[PDB]
Amino acid sequence: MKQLTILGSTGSIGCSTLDVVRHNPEHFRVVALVAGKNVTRMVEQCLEFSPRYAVMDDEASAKLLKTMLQQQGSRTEVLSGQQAACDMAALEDVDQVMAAIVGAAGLLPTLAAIRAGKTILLANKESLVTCGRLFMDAVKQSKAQLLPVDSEHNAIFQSLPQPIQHNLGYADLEQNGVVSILLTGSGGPFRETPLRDLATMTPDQACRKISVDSATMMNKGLEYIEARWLFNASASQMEVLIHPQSVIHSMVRYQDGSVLAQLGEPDMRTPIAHTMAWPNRVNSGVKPLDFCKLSALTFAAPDYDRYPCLKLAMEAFEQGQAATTALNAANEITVAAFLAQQIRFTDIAALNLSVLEKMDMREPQCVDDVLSVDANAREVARKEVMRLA
Amino acid sequence: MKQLTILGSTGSIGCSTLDVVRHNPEHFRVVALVAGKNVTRMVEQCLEFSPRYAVMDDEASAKLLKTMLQQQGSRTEVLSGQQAACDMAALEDVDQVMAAIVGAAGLLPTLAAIRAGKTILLANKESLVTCGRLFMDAVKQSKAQLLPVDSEHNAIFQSLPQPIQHNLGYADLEQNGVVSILLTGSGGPFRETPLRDLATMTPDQACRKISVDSATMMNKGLEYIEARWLFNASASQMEVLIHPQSVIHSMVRYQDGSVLAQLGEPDMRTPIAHTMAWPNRVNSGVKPLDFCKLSALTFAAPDYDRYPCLKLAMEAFEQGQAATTALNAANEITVAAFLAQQIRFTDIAALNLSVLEKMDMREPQCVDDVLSVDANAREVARKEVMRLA
Ligand SMILES: [Mn+2]
Ligand SMILES: [Mn+2]
Repeated sequence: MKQLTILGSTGSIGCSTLDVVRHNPEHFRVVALVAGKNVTRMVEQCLEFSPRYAVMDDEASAKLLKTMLQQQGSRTEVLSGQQAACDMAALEDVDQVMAAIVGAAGLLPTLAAIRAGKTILLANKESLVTCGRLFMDAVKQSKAQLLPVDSEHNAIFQSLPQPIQHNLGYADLEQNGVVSILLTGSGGPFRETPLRDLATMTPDQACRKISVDSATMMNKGLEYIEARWLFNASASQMEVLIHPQSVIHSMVRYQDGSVLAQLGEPDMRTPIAHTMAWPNRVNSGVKPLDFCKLSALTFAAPDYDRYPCLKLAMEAFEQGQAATTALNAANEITVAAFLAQQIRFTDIAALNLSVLEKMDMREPQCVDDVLSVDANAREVARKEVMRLA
Repeated sequence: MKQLTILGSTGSIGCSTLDVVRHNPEHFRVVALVAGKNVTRMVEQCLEFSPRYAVMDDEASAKLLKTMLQQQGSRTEVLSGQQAACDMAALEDVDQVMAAIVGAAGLLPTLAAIRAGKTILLANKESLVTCGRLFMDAVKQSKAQLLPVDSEHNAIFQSLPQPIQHNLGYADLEQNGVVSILLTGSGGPFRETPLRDLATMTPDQACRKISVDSATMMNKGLEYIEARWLFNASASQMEVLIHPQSVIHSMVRYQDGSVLAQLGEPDMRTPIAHTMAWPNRVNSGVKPLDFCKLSALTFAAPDYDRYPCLKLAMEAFEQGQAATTALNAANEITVAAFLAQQIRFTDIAALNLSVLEKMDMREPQCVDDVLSVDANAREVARKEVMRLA
């Protein structure tokens, strides 16, 4: 009987996790739920799974949740604040922790789950994109089990040998027969748009932030960053492949020539159910892949002239966690700028390149150093967007 | 330092296994070589890998090999006969055994390796196609590690969970989260020939015996049989899929929706090296799969009106090892008949159905009962071919 804490339960990934707890009530039990300010959705979840705790961002949303829960007569105890979230991640009798809180908001709660040697269902990029160095040593020390929930990394994790699966981050690839890790991605919506035509792309031609990040492949680039930390891979042990149909979620290359892959439906309940049930399985409620109703599967090399954000993220990794924390930062600014129509689609990659260029800095050293480089690059971007409007 | 005995060393699978030992002389050592009557190739191998023993079919071939090896001054001790082979498979200090002898000739030497609790790199169909029940029980008792070497089964083995990998044949699929096993096959050369047109197919239109079994998919059917025994799967836990490109060698479906597959080049040195290095890896010398230079990947259900030998084999499994031993038997006769031009391509399927129909019998119970059913069906088939010429 696995007992868990879900960080960011009202979100997309949260509801899917609860849908897995819902279908396998025999193996899992929610002990604590942590959400943002969505009091409304939280009441429903607290009333169905009835955790011991519920945490909200502020006391305004907390007092209101206490009230609405009070009505329904729910024993669930309401708290709030980031510290309440960190306490929930470190709860004594809690086994797994869905680190689904995204942004800088999720760094300390995830980190506290880690330091407490919990089984971490890593469901956020900020963790390894900004504090990769810091987070991976924290895991080594507490021997906490990281299990990536994101489609691609989960795929790569299922396709890796068991000794690498139990010592995640601190396992040698080459030593275990792994030649490299094949990180795959759709290539985005403008995969086939002639280069000289990308400048004239609009927010409607890319239907939000995740959709633009897919079109520029900043998303893949950010996943190159995490994969490296997560799988202790070098730049030569990484491959980025364009697989438009996305049935294969990612693969792993071996010494003897074999290539192991994970395939399935886009449904997130699969990778989530995998990490939750690990080293076993449960039903997520996801549809069996119907290999008859599929599009032909194709692959191709990524053209860096078409995806500069990918090359930038790869070079940025080499430059240090200071550079990758700024890449993530500048990109949220620029993507949003392009989305509001202040800059051309092609300016996202070009302004990201600028922010990184027009910015010297020193490697972080704690969640705070990272938070500072973020707000710093956000400022160099917020200002660079203006030099264009 | 793994030490092995290769049964059928001069054959195709034998040379590749020796090529794997040749590139990884640090992990492997040949202790004994067993070949048919190809004295010529054996001398070369005995001279390169200098085993402690070399065995040949007859004394004629053996006295000749003692002479030629005598010339080159090889300390390799030459023996002969089947008993010698069984003794080579059971050698005390031998760790792995490449059961590469095919036909009835390889049933006892493989069985001897098993009874001795050795790690068996299974490289022959007869083993599980005829004596599935007997062999798997022998494994249970001896606790011998079966490692399939054939492309498809190896693929399915690499895609199964570790607890099923270490208890091969006596593991519960469903208990470990396995929904089913996806056995894939090209679909053969006449995959696209309109049905009413298959009767007029010629031996030159299917370029030998393996090529015809591919065209009729009696090969895939035979692989359905072995798979069931090898992975302890029920018919509902089996799926046969036409994958024309054959990059994916086979897959395994899981409870959460995940599908794990093994891809690579058609080279046999890959599965051979996987089983040899297991649970680790080694270089086989095989080319890394170039996902850029591939053909789009497609899949489809098999049409039983197009491949009756597949349905027959699936039905024959239900009918007992007496029926599968007869199917394998009768098909060697019909394929060869078709190959000599005594019958039409479509007659292989029909005469295989007949031999099985016009033949009642009782389940085997030892290697001999099987040899008997084999010889019995060969006679019902050898005679059925005549009723057409
Ligand atoms: Mn992803
Ligand atoms: Mn095969």
